[PDB]
Amino acid sequence: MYAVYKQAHPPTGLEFSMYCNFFNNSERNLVVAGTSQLYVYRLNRDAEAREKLELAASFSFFGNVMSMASVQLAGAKRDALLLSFKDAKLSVVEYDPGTHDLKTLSLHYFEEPELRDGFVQNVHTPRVRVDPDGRCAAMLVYGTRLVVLPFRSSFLPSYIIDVRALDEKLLNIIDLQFLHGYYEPTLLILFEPNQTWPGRVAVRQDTCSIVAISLNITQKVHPVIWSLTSLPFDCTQALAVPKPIGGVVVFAVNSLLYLNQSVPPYGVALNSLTTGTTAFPLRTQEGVRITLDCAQATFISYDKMVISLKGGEIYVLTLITDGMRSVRAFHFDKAAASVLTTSMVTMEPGYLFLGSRLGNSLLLKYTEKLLATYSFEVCDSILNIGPCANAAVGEPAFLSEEFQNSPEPDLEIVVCSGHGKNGALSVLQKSIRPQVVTTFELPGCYDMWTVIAPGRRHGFLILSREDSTMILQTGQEIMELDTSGFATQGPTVFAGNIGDNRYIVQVSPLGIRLLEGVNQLHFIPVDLGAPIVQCAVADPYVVIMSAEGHVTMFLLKSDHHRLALHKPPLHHQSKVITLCLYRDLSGMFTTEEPTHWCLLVRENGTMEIYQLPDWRLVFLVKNFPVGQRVLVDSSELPLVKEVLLVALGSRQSRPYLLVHVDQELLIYEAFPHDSQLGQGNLKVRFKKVPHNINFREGRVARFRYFEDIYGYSGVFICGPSPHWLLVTGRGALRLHPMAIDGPVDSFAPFHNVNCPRGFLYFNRQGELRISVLPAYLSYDAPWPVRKIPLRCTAHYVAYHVESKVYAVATSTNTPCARIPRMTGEEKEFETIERDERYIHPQQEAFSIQLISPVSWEAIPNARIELQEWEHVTCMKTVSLRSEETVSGLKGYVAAGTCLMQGEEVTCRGRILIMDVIEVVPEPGQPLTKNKFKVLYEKEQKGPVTALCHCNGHLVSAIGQKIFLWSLRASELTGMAFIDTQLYIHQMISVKNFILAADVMKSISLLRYQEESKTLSLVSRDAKPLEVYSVDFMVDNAQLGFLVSDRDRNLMVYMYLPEAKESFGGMRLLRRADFHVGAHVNTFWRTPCRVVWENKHITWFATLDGGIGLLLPMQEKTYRRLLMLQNALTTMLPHHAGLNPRAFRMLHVNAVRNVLDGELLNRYLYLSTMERSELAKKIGTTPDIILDDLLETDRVTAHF
Amino acid sequence: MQEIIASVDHIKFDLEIAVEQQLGAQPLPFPGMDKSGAAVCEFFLKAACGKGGMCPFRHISGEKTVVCKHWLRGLCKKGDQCEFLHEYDMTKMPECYFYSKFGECSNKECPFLHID
RNA sequence: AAUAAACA
Ligand SMILES: [Zn+2]
Ligand SMILES: [Zn+2]
Ligand SMILES: [Zn+2]
Repeated sequence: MYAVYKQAHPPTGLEFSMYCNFFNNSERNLVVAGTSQLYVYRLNRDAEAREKLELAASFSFFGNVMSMASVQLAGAKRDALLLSFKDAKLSVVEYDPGTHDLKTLSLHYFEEPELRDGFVQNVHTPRVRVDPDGRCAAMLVYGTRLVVLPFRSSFLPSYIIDVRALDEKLLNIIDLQFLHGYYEPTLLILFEPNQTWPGRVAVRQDTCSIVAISLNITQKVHPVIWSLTSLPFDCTQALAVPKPIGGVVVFAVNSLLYLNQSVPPYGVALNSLTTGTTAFPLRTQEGVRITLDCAQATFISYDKMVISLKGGEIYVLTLITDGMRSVRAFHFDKAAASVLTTSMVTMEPGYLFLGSRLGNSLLLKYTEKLLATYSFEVCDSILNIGPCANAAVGEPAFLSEEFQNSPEPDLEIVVCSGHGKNGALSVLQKSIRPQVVTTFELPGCYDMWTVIAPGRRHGFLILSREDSTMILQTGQEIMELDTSGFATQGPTVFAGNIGDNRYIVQVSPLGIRLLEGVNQLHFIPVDLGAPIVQCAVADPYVVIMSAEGHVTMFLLKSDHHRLALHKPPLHHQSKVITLCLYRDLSGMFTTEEPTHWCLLVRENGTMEIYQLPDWRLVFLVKNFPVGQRVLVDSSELPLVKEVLLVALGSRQSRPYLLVHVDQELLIYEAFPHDSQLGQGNLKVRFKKVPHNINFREGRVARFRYFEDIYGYSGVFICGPSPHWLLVTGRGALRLHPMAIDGPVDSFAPFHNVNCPRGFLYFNRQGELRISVLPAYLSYDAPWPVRKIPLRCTAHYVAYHVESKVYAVATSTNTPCARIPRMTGEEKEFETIERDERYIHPQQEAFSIQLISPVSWEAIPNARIELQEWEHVTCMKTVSLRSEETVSGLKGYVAAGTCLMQGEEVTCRGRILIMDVIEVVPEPGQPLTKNKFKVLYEKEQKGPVTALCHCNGHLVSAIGQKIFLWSLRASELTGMAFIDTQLYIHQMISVKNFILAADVMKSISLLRYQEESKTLSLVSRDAKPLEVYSVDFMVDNAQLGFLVSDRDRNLMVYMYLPEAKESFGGMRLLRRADFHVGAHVNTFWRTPCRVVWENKHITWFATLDGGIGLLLPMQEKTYRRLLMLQNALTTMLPHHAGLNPRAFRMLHVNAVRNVLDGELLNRYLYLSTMERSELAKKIGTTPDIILDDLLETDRVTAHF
Repeated sequence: MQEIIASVDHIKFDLEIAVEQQLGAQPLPFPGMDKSGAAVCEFFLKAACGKGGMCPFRHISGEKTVVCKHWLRGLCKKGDQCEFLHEYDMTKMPECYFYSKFGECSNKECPFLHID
């Protein structure tokens, strides 16, 4: 009954985008947002991985952002953000220095039932606009209530202008904008006071209107100055034209207006569908035939507007201006095509952003050509798993033979991302699976190091045994070396490179050798009473640390280079536990060219950062091993094992602090913070970041920095659950697990002749593995992904298991030409004969592809193209019973498809059962061994809407019936049916229980006996429910019915006949309620990694790019965390002032039983002092909860 | 294919236990009903069922050779006192009235039997 | 068999 929701993939895809002063007033910063996540991107121009959008901060909300505007308030040093959340919550937030989080300035809750005027079902979204002078800002709550926020505390109390109690009876708002010029915040408001529909224009010709209301802030009145009242009936968004021209452009579907207060109306028509539909005086735009219904636009400084249409076509509208600053005529130019957008932003002049849900939302660059036509170039593209319509689990085809006999399933998912011109398949695969190119069995060694000996190949591989040291001469073929040079008679605790790869320095417990490769220059004995346990390295600096805490410094000097003893002046009040060195190729560590820094952690809980040529104290945390969320300087205790400072990103810019503190990983960012202490200190701080990783099962290191492995720099975090830390020029931190080969002891970058830039690690069982990262994925997204651009809307995907191929339904856009009638004898097809100034409707022709997993190209001579008007409603992988193979089932690909020809033609359908059969390939094309064998293709008696399999029976949905066909040799013989509800658009089933899903009415569970050929209704839902798709929550004995909704919900139904609140087995009952942030169409189960013997993780991929999960639990482990969650909900400073309890409510009783693993993840984020307090306040210790929250992370580490 | 990875063939769910012994099906009201949408009771085929007339699920009898023509559209007043069959096998339909009596048929997709 | 054909 109980579950935990955990969000495996953050939602990629941007619904809102702006360009504001988020971090300070000096630089503007592209703040973009999506569904329940904010992103702030900087702008590089000199990047190695050329312009590139570098992420600077990202923020998760407990609520979907419904609009976003920004305004620099009175005397503020930053730009606030007016967010807007569902059911009319405004939230003015700001970035804060110090703590690198947000900071809520104000919370405005407008969810009063008298502000609705009875309208329960909120259809209008709350829309936030700002006055460009920063005088006020207005939210349109619920369509009918202008909430005005006056500005100057930096604020004034709001008020709610009633819209319907104005003049002109506005009553159906379309868009509202703050206009330019003026002395008061004038707000233009498009509306429709007598509403009509495109499709009913012969009695209601043109009803759109405009009121430019002028807000008096102090007196709190509002004159309705300037109204026009016979604008065309289908006007989409309004747009405020800036100051030097003023006014407004009002996008209509088939026209485009320019309106102003002192100027007569001027608007042209963009096709000949404005003939009998508009009485407004429309001219004829020459050489243009397009439409503007979903068309995002922004303005070039003056008189140039970039319209991206539907279809992703960028037009740069020129408003031709007279000498009296009035618009005379328009001027289009068909500029380049680009992403199917949902937003638009002018950045730095000459850069545009195209925020899009469905497509990689990318950064453009326009230039002037040699009037003023602009040519576009794509500079960077934010990767964007789009609205995942369907997604299927597949097995990868390049698993190396060493990992072959592994007990866990090893699989990936293929995701139908995008839409239309940006449609795709995306290959999502959570972990990293290396390519083992050469293995070795070298027992006895436990650490490993790589150096470079003479464009930088790893010359040696240095192993340390318990009593000896190996040498591995690399080259054409690697071989153990026996000659002089290295100290092979004892162990080594460090071996690395000094200078710039000109000398090799290993650290024996007695001393240190200087090596030019195989030859040694000299030896310096270390006469400390304690043996050396570890070291760290800079380019000229060698820092030794003994067992008793004694620290010495070595330093190169020219002559030939030789190390010199240098004693550090240190005050040893308490013994040093562990060290780390660091340098600044690109430095924020200013304390006011490489500036070297020495980190040093003392056993009294402190932490010290020194500039390395001197030894002066620059930073000091008093109580370090607690895990405090912000490390601010001040210039039992859990043991600190290893500390790592490494620079990641473009040209070694941003540092991170990885520390290991007693079976707990907590790593820090690093960000500037100017601190007025005067004596010379670090003007930086450290912010802790969330994780998923636990360290629970000479000195061995677990933090191994690697540069230039498959183009990437970063840190491989070793241990019991190994992880990768990848930061590209994007600047975003990526945590990719590596659960194959078990736990990992050591690691090294490896660059060879026969091996490419790859890596090299120990198994736990002492197996040295030369390995290469697989080269087809991209490890820069939150999961490793390869994008497969189909350039046509992928509707479905179906991994055919036998012969191991994918079968994708697609659709491209063909301009329609015929209108099917049905006049009494047969179909008659009226040819569309219209003007040459006419745009055509879209006819979509469907074809079923065949994508091969080996190399991800499609397969030629395998494309089932359907009829003229036939639309695929479903593709699945269907297992039907047969007497050929040794089993019963076979595993076909069945697809249902029906003909859409408008509401006057009876839609009929056709079950298309296929089969992928390996034939001999064509010589030269080894992909072409795969080819369809269409068994069944016969027209049915109605539209085929959904397919399912039940013990080898085909279960299909035709009309208000659900059919059960069986596959004979060539014909389908019907066996069972039931007259079901309206439109069954999803059915999945298991063990003869059919779970249907209507669009409006109800899900049903059905049941098929074999001995009596009968399908029947066992239990249905009785209430109306606007389903998207359904699933199967599986417990040890309970089967839950996970059913997503239109209203971004999840809910688990169960069939409980002994319960009295339903009828006796005739009504389903929901037993968990949850509110996902996003719509969900895809659903699948997996076995998780005695408890968890028989429970399944029923994952899903949301329709905003994110992938979630619902791991079932028991009653005891749930309520030890619901006590935590209620303690986490109240006693924490949530982002933007949001309430995580009320956001994850059902949004109709809300019988919630599903936790939030993104709020419970904050308990893993608290410091261990703060951790113990909330444990005592609920009545436990942290170690019971950490045994409960890390076991919901371990069993969910698939893909 | 959902049955290689997350297979559930070895699970005896509480859902399957709920539908063998029927788990508390109420004896249906109003004894002039139809028992429509209900599959079959296994208590009648093996042995005595227990309740007669007022029972939820369907009770079958032999010697039914022709499927019911009204039942296909979803109009079964008779229910289990029907003298015609309630499967979906397309071999036990009646002869079509207009092919047997009035020469040829009229529609193109006549389901009913055409014998000569 | 109880309206399969109830047509303009
Ligand atoms: Zn019975
Ligand atoms: Zn009947
Ligand atoms: Zn007939």
